[PDB]
Amino acid sequence: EPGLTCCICREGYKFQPTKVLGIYTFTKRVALEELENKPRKQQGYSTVSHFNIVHYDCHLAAVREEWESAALQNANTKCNGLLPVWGPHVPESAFATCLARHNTYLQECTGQREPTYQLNIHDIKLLFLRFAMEQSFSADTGGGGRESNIHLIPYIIHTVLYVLNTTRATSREEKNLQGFLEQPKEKWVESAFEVDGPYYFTVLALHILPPEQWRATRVEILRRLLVTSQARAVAPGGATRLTDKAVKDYSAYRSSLLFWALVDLIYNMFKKVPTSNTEGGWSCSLAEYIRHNDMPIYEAADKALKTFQEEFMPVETFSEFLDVAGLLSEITDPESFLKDLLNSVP
Ligand SMILES: [Zn+2]
Repeated sequence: EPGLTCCICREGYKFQPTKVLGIYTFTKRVALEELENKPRKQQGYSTVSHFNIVHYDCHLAAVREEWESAALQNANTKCNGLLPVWGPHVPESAFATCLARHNTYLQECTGQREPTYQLNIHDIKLLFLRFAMEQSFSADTGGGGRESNIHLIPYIIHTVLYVLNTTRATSREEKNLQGFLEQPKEKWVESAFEVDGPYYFTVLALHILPPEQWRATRVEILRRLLVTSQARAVAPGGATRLTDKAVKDYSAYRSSLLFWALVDLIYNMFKKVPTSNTEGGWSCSLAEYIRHNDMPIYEAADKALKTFQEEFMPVETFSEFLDVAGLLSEITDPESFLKDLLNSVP
């Protein structure tokens, strides 16, 4: 079996083309936005994974839901969910059933009302932020790292895309995203402390903008992340104006730039993905690509993590970031770009 295989029965799509495969996950309730300027922060959830894979049928048979039992097939690391993937010959009714099962798993471990695609987008955002903040992937589960969790990312994306496409919500979110991009500069500092802020809308863009539109938008996203980092560094308690517009130590911007880098690297994984199909645009064509390309995606994710770890993480200055990011032909002088951008904010 060249592709994803169930660790219980050792079979995948070659011998079981219609059996749903799933990824063991561990999810916990967290604040959506730690910088939210409110004593009661809006709650969501953050998922991690060791990227251990089982059939939904095989897991449910061994249960005879009991996650103490499942941990033994999960390399002795904690799990409380089973994120389904949608194989090319798996019937949609079987996938949808297992996705409903996973949403029940998510409710039971997060005290959530209902897992929405918006909360799943925040989940991806929080996962990206764990890469970018160099926070532990294994402290709660006992095992897992950047390697296992980079491989989870395409499959959480697919669950967002599946719901976006089945409920016909993409065009609405395209308008929401354009609304964010059209916010005047007098709004940027406030957006830095909102739940649905630049980090959220960047992850939303990955789900609905094709690679060329990301190319035409990524520098403006970079501006939004740089201003967001400035406001959060100088006024962690919240602000509406940028009182301190002076360039700070690179630590002020480091995590936001790693966040940008990870998004850019995932777009690079999907660089040649068809941009429309019979059913819709990017949100549809990317979902179809993910269903059919487990192994090419596995290869591209390892390469993306290699670039992230070997090139972006050692970056120490904004000029070095632009070099590694391949942005120097679009941003001539890093020093002037950052200084002028921050001074431009009210
Ligand atoms: Zn199996």
